Amino acid sequence: TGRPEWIWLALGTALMGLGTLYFLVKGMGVSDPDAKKFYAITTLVPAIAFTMYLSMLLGYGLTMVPFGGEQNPIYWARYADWLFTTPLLLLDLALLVDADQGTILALVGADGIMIGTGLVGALTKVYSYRFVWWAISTAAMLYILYVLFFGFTSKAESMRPEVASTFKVLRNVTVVLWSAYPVVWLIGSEGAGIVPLNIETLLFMVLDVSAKVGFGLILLRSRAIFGEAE
Ligand SMILES: CCCCCCCC/C=C\CCCCCCCC(=O)OC[C@H](O)CO
Repeated sequence: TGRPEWIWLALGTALMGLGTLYFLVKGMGVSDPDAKKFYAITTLVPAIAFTMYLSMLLGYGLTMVPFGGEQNPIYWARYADWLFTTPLLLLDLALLVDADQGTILALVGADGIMIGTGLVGALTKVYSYRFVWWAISTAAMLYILYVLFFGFTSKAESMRPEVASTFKVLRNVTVVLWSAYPVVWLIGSEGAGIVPLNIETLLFMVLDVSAKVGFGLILLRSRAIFGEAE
């Protein structure tokens, strides 16, 4: 409670934990193999985020990085979370549209580059270089968003209508929410430092819960997750 952002870390921990438990109960008894994949991916996402939020709440996922002549508090646990949860969210989208394996690898690999370069930027001690890493990570994000809109055209013709509808909604949610992350980083404690860490932490909490639990609720309530069966 010594760090003002503790309240948002505590709320994030609670919301990710509750979301995990809700998806775990909702997925009980699901037998359809396709739906099992979506429940597994989508429950694993807030479960991982729960552990990383808790690690930030308890102080383990925080480190001090010297730059700008200050000791800057950097929550590195965010990147350990996103390293696994962001490819999993992309996998949800890719499986919906029955993406080619090559497209899945392009997405997951670009996503690993996005998170890894974000982590390097977050830990870099030379201030100006932090924004070089931010730019590379943003380029990887833009590549991901490009694929989400322009890499699935060969699947549109054979796509079930409920699949197309649910994918379109989830893709829109993804572009809007994922785009905000580089802005928050750029203006917050990692970047230019014009928004204080407590407000940056609130912003990431709202984004994370929306991108994980909100996304998850939209997906797991849809009939698109079930194979077409009589
Ligand atoms: C000037 C420096 C230029 C280099 C900057 C690179 C650093 C990372 C930036 C963006 C990630 C690019 C992601 C690379 C993944 C591309 C995979 C691919 O090409 O997939 C095509 C295939 O058809 C499947 O759809």
